[PDB]
Amino acid sequence: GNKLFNIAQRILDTNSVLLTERGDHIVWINNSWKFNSEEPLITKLILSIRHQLPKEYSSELLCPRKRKTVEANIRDMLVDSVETDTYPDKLPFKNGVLDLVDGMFYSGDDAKKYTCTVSTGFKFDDTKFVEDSPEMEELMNIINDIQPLTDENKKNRELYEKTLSSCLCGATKGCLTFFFGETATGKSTTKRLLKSAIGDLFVETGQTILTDVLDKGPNPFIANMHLKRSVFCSELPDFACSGSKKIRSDNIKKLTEPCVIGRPCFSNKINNRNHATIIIDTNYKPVFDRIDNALMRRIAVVRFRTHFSQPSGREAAENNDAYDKVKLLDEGLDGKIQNNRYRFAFLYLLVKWYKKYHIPIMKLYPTPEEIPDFAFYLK
Amino acid sequence: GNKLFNIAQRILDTNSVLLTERGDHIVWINNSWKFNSEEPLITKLILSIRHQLPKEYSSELLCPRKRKTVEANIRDMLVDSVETDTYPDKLPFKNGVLDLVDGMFYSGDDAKKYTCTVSTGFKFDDTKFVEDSPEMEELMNIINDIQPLTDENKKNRELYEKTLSSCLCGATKGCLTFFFGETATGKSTTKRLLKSAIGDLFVETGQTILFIANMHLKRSVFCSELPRSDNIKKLTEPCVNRNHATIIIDTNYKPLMRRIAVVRFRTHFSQPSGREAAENNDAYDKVKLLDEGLDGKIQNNRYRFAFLYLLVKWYKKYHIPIMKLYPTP
Amino acid sequence: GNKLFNIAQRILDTNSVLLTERGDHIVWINNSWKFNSEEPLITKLILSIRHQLPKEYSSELLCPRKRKTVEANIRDMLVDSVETDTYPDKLPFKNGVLDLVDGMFYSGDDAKKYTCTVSTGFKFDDTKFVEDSPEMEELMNIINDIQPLTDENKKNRELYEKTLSSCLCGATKGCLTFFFGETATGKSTTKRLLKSAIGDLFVETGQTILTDVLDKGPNPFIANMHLKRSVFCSELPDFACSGSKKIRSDNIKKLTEPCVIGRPCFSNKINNRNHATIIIDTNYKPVFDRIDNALMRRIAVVRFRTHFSQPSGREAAENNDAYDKVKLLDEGLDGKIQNNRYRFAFLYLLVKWYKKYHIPIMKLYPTPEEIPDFAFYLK
Amino acid sequence: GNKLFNIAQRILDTNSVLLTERGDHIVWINNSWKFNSEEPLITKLILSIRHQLPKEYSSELLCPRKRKTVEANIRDMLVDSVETDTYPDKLPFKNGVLDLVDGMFYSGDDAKKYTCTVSTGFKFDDTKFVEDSPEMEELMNIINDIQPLTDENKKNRELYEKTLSSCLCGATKGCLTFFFGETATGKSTTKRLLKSAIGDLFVETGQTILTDVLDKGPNPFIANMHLKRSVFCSELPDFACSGSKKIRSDNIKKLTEPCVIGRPCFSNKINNRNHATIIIDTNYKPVFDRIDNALMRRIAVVRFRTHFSQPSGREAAENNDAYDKVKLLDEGLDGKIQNNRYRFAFLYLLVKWYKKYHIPIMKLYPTPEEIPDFAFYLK
Amino acid sequence: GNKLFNIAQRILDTNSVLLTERGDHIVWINNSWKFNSEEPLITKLILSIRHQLPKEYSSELLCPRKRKTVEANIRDMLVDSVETDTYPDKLPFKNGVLDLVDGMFYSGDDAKKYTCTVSTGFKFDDTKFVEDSPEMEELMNIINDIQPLTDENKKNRELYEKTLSSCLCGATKGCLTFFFGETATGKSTTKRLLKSAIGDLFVMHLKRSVFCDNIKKLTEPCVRNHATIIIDTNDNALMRRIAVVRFRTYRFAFLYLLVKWYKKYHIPIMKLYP
Ligand SMILES: Nc1ncnc2c1ncn2[C@@H]1O[C@H](COP(=O)(O)OP(=O)(O)OP(=O)(O)O)[C@@H](O)[C@H]1O
Ligand SMILES: Nc1ncnc2c1ncn2[C@@H]1O[C@H](COP(=O)(O)OP(=O)(O)OP(=O)(O)O)[C@@H](O)[C@H]1O
Ligand SMILES: Nc1ncnc2c1ncn2[C@@H]1O[C@H](COP(=O)(O)OP(=O)(O)OP(=O)(O)O)[C@@H](O)[C@H]1O
Ligand SMILES: Nc1ncnc2c1ncn2[C@@H]1O[C@H](COP(=O)(O)OP(=O)(O)OP(=O)(O)O)[C@@H](O)[C@H]1O
Ligand SMILES: Nc1ncnc2c1ncn2[C@@H]1O[C@H](COP(=O)(O)OP(=O)(O)O)[C@@H](O)[C@H]1O
Ligand SMILES: [Mg+2]
Ligand SMILES: [Mg+2]
Ligand SMILES: [Mg+2]
Ligand SMILES: [Mg+2]
Repeated sequence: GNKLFNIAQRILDTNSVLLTERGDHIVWINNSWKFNSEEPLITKLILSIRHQLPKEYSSELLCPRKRKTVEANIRDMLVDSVETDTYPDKLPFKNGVLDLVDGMFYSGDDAKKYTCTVSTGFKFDDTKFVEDSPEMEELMNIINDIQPLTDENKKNRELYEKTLSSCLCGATKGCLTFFFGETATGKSTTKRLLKSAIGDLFVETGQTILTDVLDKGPNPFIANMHLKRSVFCSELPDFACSGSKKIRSDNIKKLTEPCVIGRPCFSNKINNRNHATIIIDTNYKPVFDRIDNALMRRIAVVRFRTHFSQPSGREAAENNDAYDKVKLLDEGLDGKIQNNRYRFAFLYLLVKWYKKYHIPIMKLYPTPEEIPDFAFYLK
Repeated sequence: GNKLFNIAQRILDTNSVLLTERGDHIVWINNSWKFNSEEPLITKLILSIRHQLPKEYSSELLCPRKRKTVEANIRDMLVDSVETDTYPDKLPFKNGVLDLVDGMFYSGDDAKKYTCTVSTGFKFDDTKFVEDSPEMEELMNIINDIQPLTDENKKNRELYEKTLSSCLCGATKGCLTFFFGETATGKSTTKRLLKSAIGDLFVETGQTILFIANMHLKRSVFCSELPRSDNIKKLTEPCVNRNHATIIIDTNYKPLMRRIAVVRFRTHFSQPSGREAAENNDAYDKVKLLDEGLDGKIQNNRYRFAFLYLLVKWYKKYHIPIMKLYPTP
Repeated sequence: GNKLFNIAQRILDTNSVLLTERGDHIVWINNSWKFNSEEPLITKLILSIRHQLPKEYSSELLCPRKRKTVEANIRDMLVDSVETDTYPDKLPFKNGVLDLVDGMFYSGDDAKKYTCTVSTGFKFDDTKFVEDSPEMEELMNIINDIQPLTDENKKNRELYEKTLSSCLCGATKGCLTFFFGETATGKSTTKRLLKSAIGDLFVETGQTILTDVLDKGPNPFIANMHLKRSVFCSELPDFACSGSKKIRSDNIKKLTEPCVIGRPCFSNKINNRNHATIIIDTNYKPVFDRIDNALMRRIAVVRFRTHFSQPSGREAAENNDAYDKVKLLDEGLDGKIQNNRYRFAFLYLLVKWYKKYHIPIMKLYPTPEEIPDFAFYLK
Repeated sequence: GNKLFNIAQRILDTNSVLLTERGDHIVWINNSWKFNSEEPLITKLILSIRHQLPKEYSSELLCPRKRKTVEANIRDMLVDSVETDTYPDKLPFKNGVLDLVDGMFYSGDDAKKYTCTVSTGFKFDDTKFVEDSPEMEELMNIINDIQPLTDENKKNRELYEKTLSSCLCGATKGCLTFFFGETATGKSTTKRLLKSAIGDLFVETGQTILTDVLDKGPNPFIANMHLKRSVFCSELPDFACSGSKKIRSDNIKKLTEPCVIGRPCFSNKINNRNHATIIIDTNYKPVFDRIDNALMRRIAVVRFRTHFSQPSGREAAENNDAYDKVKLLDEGLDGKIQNNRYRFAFLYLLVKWYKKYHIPIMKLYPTPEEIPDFAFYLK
Repeated sequence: GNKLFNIAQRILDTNSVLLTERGDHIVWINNSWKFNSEEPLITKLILSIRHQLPKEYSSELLCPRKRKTVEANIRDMLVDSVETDTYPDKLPFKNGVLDLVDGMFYSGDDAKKYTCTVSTGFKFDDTKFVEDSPEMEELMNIINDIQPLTDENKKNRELYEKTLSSCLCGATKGCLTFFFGETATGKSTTKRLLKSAIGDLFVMHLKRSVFCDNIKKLTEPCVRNHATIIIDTNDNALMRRIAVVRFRTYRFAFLYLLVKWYKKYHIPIMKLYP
């Protein structure tokens, strides 16, 4: 009858192409559900699936004139929407999906059932997600240095591990984490390690969403933070000075609900999924316009204490009261972070921490017995 | 005469395509009227209706270059506009239409008569719209926990009843409902339950209104995070876009007098650690242990059809003769 | 079986075309990776590679109707992304790549391995990169006039050399360098020499990035400093006047991060790589909103002392305390800089300085004692 | 092998089409490098060069469909970018290039070497560029009435000559000139004479470039003054009033740098070559925010003294100290300026002045002693 | 020659498509001059006029690729613009034009002559514009209740009648009218009755009634301003533009009485006293 239509029928039989409720056409090639709303990746798939059809159905796909007709057919046989990103406890890599509860790796058809559109962005090398390795040893030493495992720093350490490991599951976190710490303490190093670990599922935005009207006009910062598991926020200046705007109370509640509102540029989708762990890398005590019970149950704070300095300024940091330990700075560490030498080691550590506090359920608990004004509000 | 034109005339004979006064062409496929003013959904229909024309008129529709000629023809015959969404006592699902006065579910050609261009977005599973089911029991318990049926809170429960059941009719209401209450009282829980129930007929906007292009033919609009009297009057009018939705405001403090209704939340949910800190507070009348796993089984839509049946029974209790909302000064 | 497809397969074999994570299709023509998001530069490569295939596959390549079919076929085979600009110690010219650790010049296939998308913009002439030449002698005299090799000007000269030579490596710099100095001193001369030396890998922006929230709406100034290796910021108004806004302290923290957030116009990429050395051509001592140890470890200051003047006002400059030496102005010097007379000589000087302080590892230290308020804050 | 490709190769052999670093395909037709970055002017070339190819390659180019194939090919052989507007002592007319150092006119191939993208906009009539003509006599009378050749008005006349003549050279001038003078004195007359003389290479902007932040958002006033050789700025209001903001000094400092920073509408290029002589048609004494040494060496001023008035108000002008000689208003003069009666006469006068002060090296010197506050800052 | 050219010539012969000075291509289908410079409606007319041409010229209009050719020919054949809404005393209904000088109703080609772009929004039922109707009795009673016909309220009711009748003709009014009155009096009811009466042409270009230096910027021919401006509230150059009526205490019938009121004081000319 029509060969260019039977080809589309066969391609639709394998369920490689799907249409989501957002209007996009997610496509499954190279063991990853991919989407991009300026280029029809479907015409890629037609070529990639070419070596799966009968011989006479494959020699006709080597022509862009006959590979946009089949795309036109396929685009008119996708009438029903399919919901995506349902399973929260999955980590999607550019070549499969890893199950967190048991630490096994899926590939091919086994990874297709869990429709995870957003991926980490890098392949999952099997012979690096190991327990014993020199990189793992030095990473563990570095993490011990950043957060010492002492008795009075045990609750803080466990909260640090909980917050870091929470940036792996796609559930809607109900709390925001503050990263208060003084100069040269380890906040940015932890951020870079996390970014090299989880990859594409990690975005850092500005402080506009923290304190501004996140409703007027286009705001791509909210638009990019859709299905992103980890969100970081720098730009936390002191609010004790004149002219500095306080952190808006309603923004915290707006960022903690399971479907945030925000329109990108040249579009009208104002619904964005909220899988993000929102971490606010600050340097001073933050303040809010008003304090109420609607905020003391949404703030979690972890304190970084150990400091890294050169020997010249070593003696100037020993007497500081906000400082609990002065370690030696490593000038070459930041070089071997962007080189991704501690990528899979940190991934293994994060998975081990995840299957230690979030196995039954996931929930981040607030802890306001760490903010002075919140302490005043708590009698 | 002309095959590609007889095909278009036959497709227009079935009345599967109609032109709305808003300038958008509505499409009838999979037992639901859909529209999208950014794509020629019409070219979808011309393929689906392929199994309704004779064999010689069907093999010619497997060709995208020949499925835009007939689409152009169809677009050039739709001159007379036809009104849409005129029945207010109907609820459209992705696979049919449910009547509210009777509770009977219409599907197929019977669903085509009511031109409902909007829909909830999910298929109406038949063996879930039942009265007795464990999910219904636990949902009913949750609703009682949020709003107990005490002698003092009977009028408040009745007003909450009317307001929630009002999120089913396609007419224009004339009153704005507030959700004043303290923290951990169930406002967001009620919003999420209603999202699981009614689905797509649901939008939440910012505080600027107190965006507008999205509140067209929707049946429920909300605005949370409340930290203009003329806007209340501008919203309760039947042309803002058809204002067929009810407006609910999720606030925490105390925020024309004949257009505002307020329903209060008294129950407080807390962990055992902070239980004692809420017993002595006057803002709550009862404190119950917080359910950590309840939020998880909402996005799963475990209590979707249970709340839908509750809403239908709830509607056929106050709005059967007419629909109207009375302000509480 | 298909000539238009075999041509694309052969082109893909040579790895002349690659796809970057930024959605860009970089192209290898004339010993340089070129890219233009507004022009399918691929069709240039598709033509220029025409003298590499068999004769039957070459005469078919002289047709624009069959040269967009090959680019259509190629655009559906680039499914994976390739990371670009990873090697930090390389300098890309429009006809090759120069290795900094040895001074060797690489071209052809040896230049293809280091994927350096951004290049200087000019060819590398071999018979100019020499130590003995009149241009080199007069440039050395010029530089010794700008920064004399005295004993009190020894540390400043070394810091000046380090800062100037750092604008060759693609690493990230965590230190901002100011160019404080009085009028007619030679800041703009150094800027122009640097621009003539490195070419495209050099931009100058406004002072908004220093004192403004670079998040609100589009900000092309942040958007253009992507993979640039040197960024100058002139227009430093005196902040002692009323209504002048002080330098935003957190912008300094942002500019030293490995990746910055800023959106361009008519696009939606908020991730900009930061290879830039930020130099602030100022005329007065800068002030900030707040001073903290998180700022004093990011700032280094060089001093320009020698003054250039006409003989009419020479006596009025001898008694000034802001100049340690008065030299005779050269009217024609500003002419033979835009003529690129001192281009390869300054490039040789920069390379010679680079293989003197940045060979083991690159790092720019701060000099907090050179600022009055900073000097107050240590004690 | 392919006629449509050999035609493009032959066209590229004559170097009639070039690719600029700004992304524009400059075209060489009618002895003028023309470009327009909204319509591909190349096609005009493809037709105009039609009478230079063999006959078999000529009658074919009469079809618009063919000329899109040749243009599509030519767009694909231009990889090497070219620099433009390098020679400063050349004046480009719509039909050639005039050499300023000899007063000799070039047209044709010898005019192609100096790649000058911007032209005056009118043909150069050879039989008007003469010493003796009635128009020359009346223009000389007009100019001697505007600036009399007295002994006390000799330096001012020379500075007026130098400032006017500097609007012919393509180098970057480093000084700002004012046209201070009272009412009905001859400032707009000089502006209109200059506009009729140099034509396109002359723009007039507002005071935004002088007293405003030319960095926030789009600002076309800085995008039009790219490669323009003269920029007039009238409407300098009295700053003695309330709310009137002073002239920004850093604006002056940026207006005299080789490339100025400013973005246009619907584009992203920020750098524009500053070949402009900046003249401010002021009416009152200007004041700035802060006064320093960096502002002394960028400010020059000429004073207009002769007053033109009707005989009715002639008596009221004799006793005024702001005027040194009262002439009679010529009502018909303004009419015979927009008719370009004194176009080539003033062009010859400007060239004669150019070969009197700018032959060895072109430089604009300041006059800081002609302003009261500046004189106060002077010692 | 060309069939596709003679078709365009015939279509322009009937004067169905016209070009306006605003850059629009008004088109004539369903007995209404409907225009929209966002949707090229012209193609529809090429099909609509399809059953008016010879069959040889009509059987080639069943092709979209040969109906953008006729549209192209027509589009570059309309060189001279036309002006619209030149007859103030007309009322455009979706099925014709109602003359206001006498009250006769027109439809079709004779309705095509009046180039009115903005219609009332509803069709004109022929067997409702009658004097005797129970709904007309009810509306008359409602009007009497709102504005009693007393002697002390005769000037007030006369000015009320004139102000209401002004919102029927398309000329340029030059007097603002006030509705100063207390709550629960019937001003909003009057507005609703007026909106049901005249429909689309009551809401600000080509509109005939508006509800609410400005008093001068709202009383000049071009802002075109065809609307009587009335504000629903609770220098010598200013007194000559303000008229006040005080409030103290059924669509086609309302149109009928409006027409009768109009043909009582504005038959020679229209002008509203302050
Ligand atoms: N375990 C470690 N051992 C040695 N050096 C370390 C270790 N962890 C981090 N460092 C180094 O110590 C320095 C700490 O800088 P870091 O970016 O963590 O500070 P910060 O808290 O972000 O500072 P700022 O307040 O200025 O933002 C870096 O150079 C980092 O590479
Ligand atoms: N019937 C119930 N029984 C037990 N727990 C419940 C019940 N209803 C709700 N909860 C729990 O109580 C929690 C309180 O959150 P809730 O949705 O009431 O917040 P909210 O009113 O929006 O808060 P805020 O005022 O701080 O913005 C819910 O998240 C849910 O887990
Ligand atoms: N070594 C040198 N020998 C002679 N002349 C020099 C030398 N170095 C610079 N000059 C000249 O001295 C002047 C220095 O001014 P320059 O243009 O470099 O700006 P600057 O000193 O930063 O000015 P300002 O601070 O006032 O903006 C220029 O005219 C330059 O040509
Ligand atoms: N040499 C001359 N002889 C006679 N009349 C002249 C001569 N030069 C100029 N004029 C005339 O004198 C008048 C002066 O007008 P002009 O444009 O010079 O004023 P202006 O300085 O721009 O004005 P203002 O400062 O009042 O705004 C004009 O009518 C001009 O034509
Ligand atoms: N004369 C009347 N006839 C019928 N209904 C009336 C009359 N006067 C007032 N009403 C009723 O009063 C209600 C409110 O009147 P309203 O329009 O608010 O008065 P006002 O114009 O002073 O605001 C209306 O719904 C209307 O039905
Ligand atoms: Mg940091
Ligand atoms: Mg809430
Ligand atoms: Mg300078
Ligand atoms: Mg003037």
